[PDB]
Amino acid sequence: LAMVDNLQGDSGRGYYLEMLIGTPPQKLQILVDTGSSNFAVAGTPHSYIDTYFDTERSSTYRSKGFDVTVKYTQGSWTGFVGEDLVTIPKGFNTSFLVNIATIFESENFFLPGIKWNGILGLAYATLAKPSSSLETFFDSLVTQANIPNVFSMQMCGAGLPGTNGGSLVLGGIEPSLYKGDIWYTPIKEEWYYQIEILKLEIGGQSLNLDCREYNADKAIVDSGTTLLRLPQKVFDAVVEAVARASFSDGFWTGSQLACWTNSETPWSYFPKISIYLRDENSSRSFRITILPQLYIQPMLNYECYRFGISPSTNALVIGATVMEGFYVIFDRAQKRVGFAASPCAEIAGAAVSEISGPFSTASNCVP
Ligand SMILES: CCC[C@H](O)[C@H](NC[C@@H]1Cc2cccc(c2)CCCCc2cc(cc(N(CCC)S(C)(=O)=O)c2)C(=O)N1)C(=O)NCC(C)C
Repeated sequence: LAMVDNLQGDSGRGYYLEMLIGTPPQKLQILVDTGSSNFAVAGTPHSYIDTYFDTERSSTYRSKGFDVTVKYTQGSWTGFVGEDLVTIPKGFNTSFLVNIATIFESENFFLPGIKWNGILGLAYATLAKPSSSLETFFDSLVTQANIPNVFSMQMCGAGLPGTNGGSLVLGGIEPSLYKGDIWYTPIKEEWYYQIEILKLEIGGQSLNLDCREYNADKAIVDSGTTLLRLPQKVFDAVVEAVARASFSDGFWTGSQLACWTNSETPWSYFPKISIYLRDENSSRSFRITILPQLYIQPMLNYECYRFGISPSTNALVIGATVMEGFYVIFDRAQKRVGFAASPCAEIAGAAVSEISGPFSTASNCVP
């Protein structure tokens, strides 16, 4: 469809989509975020962003009468909850009527180097603010364009933070954006896009951790989270395993980069990490494997990288760094998350991620 390469960005600061808003249309760039389910834009100005949304100059704007605050793991913001007409040049050409928040105060939400100026929440209504009545952007498109309740991403920016992008397909799958077969894990709770992680295998070496700690609170697919966050002590074990292949110092914690003359690639010094996820039938499972290329992030005859895994307190987040390796399908209608190899996820024309299945299975791992 026309929806291919409608995204643009990297894993460092995010992937965004060009949207037209209001009457007449204001050209905004909207971060795509499967970790939240609120659609919001910058209603007043700010320094890292270069364009904002002017509600005065949109006659099709209407205010709903209340403000709302949204707090994320990174930053927060408060905005008027209006609604307005939105048009996505790529794929639709039609105007849609959607709730929208215009942000008039943001704390640590607009970071340096962002090229976007709003956020689009593609998660379930459960996470909407101030409640579940605010109808998500994507829920409106389903109900208004009688498209299927399905979207699918492809992020090809597996290089280094001009930035090549990817595709956001609304209404289903674009089969030129993957190769091979698709493995579907079910959605364990239709709030975040929570899935059931069965195992972690660090370079052939299963983790000693209990299966239950991987889904300690939730294990989610979050296009808004840059990295692969892990529950703290899961991270620790993971860190030791990777370290053992070579505790509590700067690179792992991200306060230092490691730099190599451009010729040497450190990736072979690291191990492939495998996430084993449950297939749609209990008995089976499968694994998505990101190689060192994805988690050793490069941020010219030398290159300077960072360890691309950070520790979380409650949740395990499959951020965009893990999602860049694959084509991700968010099938909300059959409550599943689909994974497949992504052709554009190929540095030097070699595969940077792999997907393999099936496998034999604890009884339940979600507490
Ligand atoms: C799982 C719970 C929610 C999930 O976290 C979800 N993640 C998506 C958010 C969205 C967001 C907001 C502001 C700025 C960004 C994006 C920029 C992306 C790049 C930096 C980044 C972002 C997040 C998160 C990180 N990282 C964690 C550090 C705080 S990191 C460095 O990649 O590991 C970096 C993050 O939380 N993005 C969330 O935060 N909140 C959802 C509720 C409000 C509904």
